[PDB]
Amino acid sequence: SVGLTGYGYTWIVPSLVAGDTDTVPAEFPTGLISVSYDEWDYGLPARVRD
Amino acid sequence: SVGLTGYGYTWIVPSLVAGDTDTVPAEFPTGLISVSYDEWDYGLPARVRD
Repeated sequence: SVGLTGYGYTWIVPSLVAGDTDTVPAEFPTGLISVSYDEWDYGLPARVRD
Repeated sequence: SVGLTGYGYTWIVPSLVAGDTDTVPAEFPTGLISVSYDEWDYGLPARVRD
Protein backbone atom coordinates (compact mmCIF):
# COMPACT_ATOMS: atom_id res chain seq x y z
CA SER A 1 0.00 0.00 0.00
CA VAL A 2 2.95 2.30 0.66
CA GLY A 3 4.59 0.77 -2.41
CA LEU A 4 8.18 1.09 -1.16
CA THR A 5 8.65 -2.66 -0.79
CA GLY A 6 11.49 -3.25 -3.23
CA TYR A 7 13.10 -0.96 -5.76
CA GLY A 8 16.64 -0.57 -4.39
CA TYR A 9 15.87 -2.01 -0.98
CA THR A 10 17.21 -5.37 0.22
CA TRP A 11 14.95 -6.85 2.89
CA ILE A 12 16.81 -9.35 5.07
CA VAL A 13 14.66 -11.88 6.89
CA PRO A 14 15.14 -15.02 9.04
CA SER A 15 14.08 -18.52 8.04
CA LEU A 16 10.90 -18.19 10.12
CA VAL A 17 9.27 -16.07 7.42
CA ALA A 18 10.58 -18.18 4.54
CA GLY A 19 9.16 -21.36 6.06
CA ASP A 20 8.60 -23.85 3.27
CA THR A 21 10.75 -22.45 0.47
CA ASP A 22 8.59 -24.24 -2.11
CA THR A 23 5.54 -22.08 -1.34
CA VAL A 24 6.19 -18.38 -1.97
CA PRO A 25 3.07 -16.27 -1.26
CA ALA A 26 3.91 -13.96 -4.22
CA GLU A 27 3.60 -10.97 -1.86
CA PHE A 28 7.28 -11.29 -0.94
CA PRO A 29 9.22 -8.64 -2.88
CA THR A 30 11.85 -9.84 -5.32
CA GLY A 31 15.30 -9.66 -3.79
CA LEU A 32 14.33 -10.95 -0.34
CA ILE A 33 17.22 -12.41 1.66
CA SER A 34 16.72 -15.25 4.13
CA VAL A 35 18.98 -17.47 6.21
CA SER A 36 17.77 -21.05 5.89
CA TYR A 37 19.27 -24.25 7.20
CA ASP A 38 21.20 -26.56 4.86
CA GLU A 39 18.16 -28.53 3.77
CA TRP A 40 19.49 -28.75 0.20
CA ASP A 41 22.75 -30.50 1.11
CA TYR A 42 22.07 -32.22 4.45
CA GLY A 43 19.44 -34.76 3.51
CA LEU A 44 17.96 -37.33 5.84
CA PRO A 45 20.73 -39.96 5.34
CA ALA A 46 23.33 -37.36 6.31
CA ARG A 47 21.50 -36.20 9.45
CA VAL A 48 20.67 -39.68 10.75
CA ARG A 49 24.37 -40.58 10.66
CA ASP A 50 25.24 -37.62 12.89
CA SER B 1 -2.48 4.23 0.88
CA VAL B 2 1.05 5.55 1.33
CA GLY B 3 -0.31 7.46 4.32
CA LEU B 4 2.30 10.21 3.95
CA THR B 5 -0.25 12.88 3.10
CA GLY B 6 0.36 15.35 5.91
CA TYR B 7 2.74 15.11 8.84
CA GLY B 8 5.32 17.80 8.07
CA TYR B 9 4.30 18.29 4.45
CA THR B 10 2.70 21.53 3.27
CA TRP B 11 0.53 20.80 0.24
CA ILE B 12 -0.29 23.89 -1.83
CA VAL B 13 -3.25 23.84 -4.18
CA PRO B 14 -5.20 26.20 -6.49
CA SER B 15 -8.83 27.21 -6.10
CA LEU B 16 -9.90 24.48 -8.54
CA VAL B 17 -9.31 21.68 -6.03
CA ALA B 18 -10.68 23.66 -3.08
CA GLY B 19 -13.90 24.40 -4.95
CA ASP B 20 -16.69 25.21 -2.52
CA THR B 21 -14.88 26.11 0.70
CA ASP B 22 -17.95 25.14 2.73
CA THR B 23 -17.59 21.45 1.84
CA VAL B 24 -14.48 19.41 2.67
CA PRO B 25 -14.36 15.76 1.52
CA ALA B 26 -12.54 14.92 4.79
CA GLU B 27 -9.70 13.40 2.72
CA PHE B 28 -7.97 16.78 2.49
CA PRO B 29 -5.02 16.78 4.91
CA THR B 30 -4.99 19.28 7.75
CA GLY B 31 -2.75 22.21 6.86
CA LEU B 32 -3.59 22.28 3.15
CA ILE B 33 -2.95 25.69 1.58
CA SER B 34 -5.06 27.05 -1.26
CA VAL B 35 -5.39 30.31 -3.18
CA SER B 36 -8.94 31.59 -3.54
CA TYR B 37 -10.76 34.67 -4.72
CA ASP B 38 -12.02 37.23 -2.20
CA GLU B 39 -15.49 35.78 -1.77
CA TRP B 40 -15.54 36.91 1.86
CA ASP B 41 -14.68 40.57 1.20
CA TYR B 42 -15.82 41.26 -2.39
CA GLY B 43 -19.52 40.75 -1.82
CA LEU B 44 -22.13 40.73 -4.55
CA PRO B 45 -23.08 44.43 -4.10
CA ALA B 46 -19.37 45.27 -4.29
CA ARG B 47 -18.85 43.37 -7.54
CA VAL B 48 -22.02 44.76 -9.12
CA ARG B 49 -21.01 48.40 -8.67
CA ASP B 50 -17.49 47.57 -9.84
